[PDB]
Amino acid sequence: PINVAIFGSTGSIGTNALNIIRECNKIENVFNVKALYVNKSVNELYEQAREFLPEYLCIHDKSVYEELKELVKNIKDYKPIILCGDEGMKEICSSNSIDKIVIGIDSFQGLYSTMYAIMNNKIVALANKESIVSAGFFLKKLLNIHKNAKIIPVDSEHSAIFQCLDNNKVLKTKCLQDNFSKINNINKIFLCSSGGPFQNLTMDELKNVTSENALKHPKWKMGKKITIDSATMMNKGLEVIETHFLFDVDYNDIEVIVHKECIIHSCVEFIDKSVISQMYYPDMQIPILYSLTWPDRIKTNLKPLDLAQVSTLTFHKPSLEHFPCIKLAYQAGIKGNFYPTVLNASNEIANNLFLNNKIKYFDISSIISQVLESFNSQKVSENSEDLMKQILQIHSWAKDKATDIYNKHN
Amino acid sequence: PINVAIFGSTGSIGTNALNIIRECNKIENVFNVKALYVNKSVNELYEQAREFLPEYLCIHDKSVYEELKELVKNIKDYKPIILCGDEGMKEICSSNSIDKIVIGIDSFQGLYSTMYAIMNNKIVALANKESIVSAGFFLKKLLNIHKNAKIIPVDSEHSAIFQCLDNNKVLKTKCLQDNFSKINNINKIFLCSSGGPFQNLTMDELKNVTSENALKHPKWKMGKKITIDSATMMNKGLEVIETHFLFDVDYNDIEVIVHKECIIHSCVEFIDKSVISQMYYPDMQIPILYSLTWPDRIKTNLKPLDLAQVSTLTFHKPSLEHFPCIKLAYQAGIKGNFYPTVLNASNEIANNLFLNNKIKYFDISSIISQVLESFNSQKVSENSEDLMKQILQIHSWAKDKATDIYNKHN
Ligand SMILES: NC(=O)C1=CN([C@@H]2O[C@H](COP(=O)(O)OP(=O)(O)OC[C@H]3O[C@@H](n4cnc5c(N)ncnc54)[C@H](OP(=O)(O)O)[C@@H]3O)[C@@H](O)[C@H]2O)C=CC1
Ligand SMILES: NC(=O)C1=CN([C@@H]2O[C@H](COP(=O)(O)OP(=O)(O)OC[C@H]3O[C@@H](n4cnc5c(N)ncnc54)[C@H](OP(=O)(O)O)[C@@H]3O)[C@@H](O)[C@H]2O)C=CC1
Ligand SMILES: Cc1ccc([C@H](CCC(=O)N(C)O)P(=O)(O)O)cc1
Ligand SMILES: Cc1ccc([C@H](CCC(=O)N(C)O)P(=O)(O)O)cc1
Ligand SMILES: [Ca+2]
Ligand SMILES: [Ca+2]
Ligand SMILES: [Mg+2]
Ligand SMILES: [Mg+2]
Repeated sequence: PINVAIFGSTGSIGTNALNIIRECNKIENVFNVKALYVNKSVNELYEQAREFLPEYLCIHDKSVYEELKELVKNIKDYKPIILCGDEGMKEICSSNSIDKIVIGIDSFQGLYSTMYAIMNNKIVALANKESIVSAGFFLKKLLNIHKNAKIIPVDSEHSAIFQCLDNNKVLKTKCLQDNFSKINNINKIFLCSSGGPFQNLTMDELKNVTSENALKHPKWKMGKKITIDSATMMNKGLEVIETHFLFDVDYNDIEVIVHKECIIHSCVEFIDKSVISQMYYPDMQIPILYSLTWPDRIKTNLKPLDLAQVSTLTFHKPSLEHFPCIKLAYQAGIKGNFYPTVLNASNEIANNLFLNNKIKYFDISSIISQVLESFNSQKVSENSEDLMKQILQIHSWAKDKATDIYNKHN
Repeated sequence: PINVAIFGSTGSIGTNALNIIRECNKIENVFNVKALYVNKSVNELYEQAREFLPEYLCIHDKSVYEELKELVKNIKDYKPIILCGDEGMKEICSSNSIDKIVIGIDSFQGLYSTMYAIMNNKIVALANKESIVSAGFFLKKLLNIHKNAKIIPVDSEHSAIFQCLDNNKVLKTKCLQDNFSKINNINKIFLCSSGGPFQNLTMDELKNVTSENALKHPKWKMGKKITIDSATMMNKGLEVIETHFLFDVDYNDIEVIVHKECIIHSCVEFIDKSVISQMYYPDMQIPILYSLTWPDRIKTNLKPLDLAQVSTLTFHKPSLEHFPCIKLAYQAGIKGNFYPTVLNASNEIANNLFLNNKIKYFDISSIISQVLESFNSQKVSENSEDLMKQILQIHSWAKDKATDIYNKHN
């Protein structure tokens, strides 16, 4: 049996996680859901609680904590440990019953639980790319300290890459380690992208797109922040750095390819030039499940891929002029040091501003660019604790700086 | 230090084998070509001997044995063991300084060397699908005895599938072994096809197609026999059975897909519905190479795949009315027993008849079908000496039956 905790369970990733767990459990009793953890969504959390009956429930916010104890009372013969805040999260991460944790918390906030889960030697099914981007070499140092802890990528492209690998090679090393790509004989990564909703617009249309146009479409079924990031292709930008860190592939060996059918989720080119790819309908259940079953696979009753019915698959290069966030991400990755933290932090603010119609499309890249130009490289701390503090302060600094730049230009 | 013998060195597979070995050795001096074996192409073999200086040369047609011996004296610093016939082949198969044997010998004939290589516990990089189709159950039995013998598929769709598998599991089993697909979590196989030259033709056009049509318009440079089989899609029919035997996959779990671009060379659907595919330009060098380096990869200077330039990939289901050879293969496969041997044997005749302009395109399938319809199930010999003999008997019966069906009509 596999004991699983779901962090951010009422969000997009967490809901998908619960679905695929539920559907698989109907075939064989594979998973136990031992913990749920959300931020405010007490009601939605309670409904999941009703059905899954986890031993642990937790809400980050204290203000909604009382309400949650009361709702839960309604459920008969169920008496769960009801916790709150960072404290509850640490209690969960350190339970001896929980084996694997799904981190579906959004933004830089997700780093906090990702680190405690590693410190506690857990398998971490990590959806939250903001954490790898902003805290890559820290998480690297944390994995070397806690040798049994593992990060298994849930981000669809990174799961796709991971599936295409020989696990006998993978087991010799692990995600986020130095030399991962050499052990696995990886030569190059094709990073697939939907292209987002703005893929066909001219530069002059781009100047005037609003947040509503970015959120509009039914094909983009995720949280509001990653939706916006898909529209600017900053999401792919962030996934380029995530690839660098998860697999230790050089930036010049990562190629972004727009594939609007979203069947081929990414491809790995090996040193012999043979390329391997993972394909399925655009669905996050596959990558979630794999991270929980890896290095094995289990039966699902998901719709099989009908290749004849999909019929056509297209590939083209993205326009760097229409999507300059991409180039910014490459520049920040290549620069190294804390430039990825700076990139991610300033994006968080520039993203939110566009979402709230406070800035225009091309301002996003304008803002992120000026913050990266302002940053001064710091020597990287040797001890984990000071590196952690260093990242927090640099992330906080960049948000502050983006807020200055924004305010100076409006 | 990989010591490789090349059987069929002068044909299309054998040539591509030497090409990839040549280019790979310019990077890393891995490969020793220890032996070369051909039928009659002595000047072509002499030109190859000179380049690769093998410890053994073997010519099958003994009438040209003196010619070979006398061309070879023109080579400096060279003193090879020069052998001929079956006995020459047997000697090579038993030599300890030979680890891997590439079988690029066409037709049923290739089963002899395949069997002897297995009996000497070699790794057999097998291009000759005819031996798997005629003698699948026997090869299986044989590999169960010579436990260190391995068959690694060289056929590109099968190498593709082989590559898509997770080697952490492949190493725990081997091709042609019970439970291969259970162990590897294989749900189904998408077996890809170029579709041949006749893929757009109506039925009335198909009636009239000739061998000149099939040979000028081919999708890859190959031997005449597979070229013709590609035109009728009997090749794919054969490959459906080769898949069944190599990978222990149920017939109703193998789906033929026409992919005219031939970038995707085949796809494996795993029990979770996730699909993994192998991709490269149309080439045989990689499938060959991988058969020779598995479980490892090595560097090549092959041109890397450029998905963006490729731009479009298409798929569709083949039509069984236009390509009845496919349907006959499933039927032979599903019936089991010696039906696949009959299918292969009668195809060898019909293919050749059409090649030589004696019969029409629908006569190929029509002749094969009658011979299949005529064959009567036999009890399967439980020992290897005998099963081999039984296979030879039926094979030559089916060949003679096909020829009789032709003679009684033209
Ligand atoms: N959604 C997708 O298809 C994909 C998502 N990702 C990544 O996965 C992550 C999650 O994205 P997504 O699911 O879209 O986002 P959502 O906004 O839909 O979900 C975020 C979840 O995190 C919870 N949460 C936020 N802060 C905290 C906290 N402080 N403590 C505990 N829980 C918290 C939210 O709780 P509450 O409901 O109470 O507010 C919610 O359940 C992102 O980092 C994203 O980049 C990556 C690839 C695909
Ligand atoms: N070519 C391709 O891309 C593919 C080929 N295959 C398979 O590979 C096999 C070979 O095909 P291909 O190379 O196209 O065929 P070719 O006709 O080009 O070559 C056959 C080779 O085998 C040699 N040969 C034939 N009979 C004997 C024998 N009695 N003893 C020793 N050598 C012999 C020939 O020698 P000689 O030159 O002296 O006549 C020749 O070198 C076939 O079974 C085919 O199905 C499978 C997938 C792809
Ligand atoms: C259909 C679909 C799949 C993937 C995405 C990507 C965004 C979401 C994501 O990162 N996933 C699913 O991993 P994008 O960055 O390629 O636009 C969008 C839409
Ligand atoms: C480009 C190309 C790929 C595959 C083929 C097949 C025939 C040869 C073959 O089996 N190969 C290359 O594995 P087909 O049966 O699909 O037509 C021809 C041309
Ligand atoms: Ca593999
Ligand atoms: Ca009968
Ligand atoms: Mg993604
Ligand atoms: Mg083939």
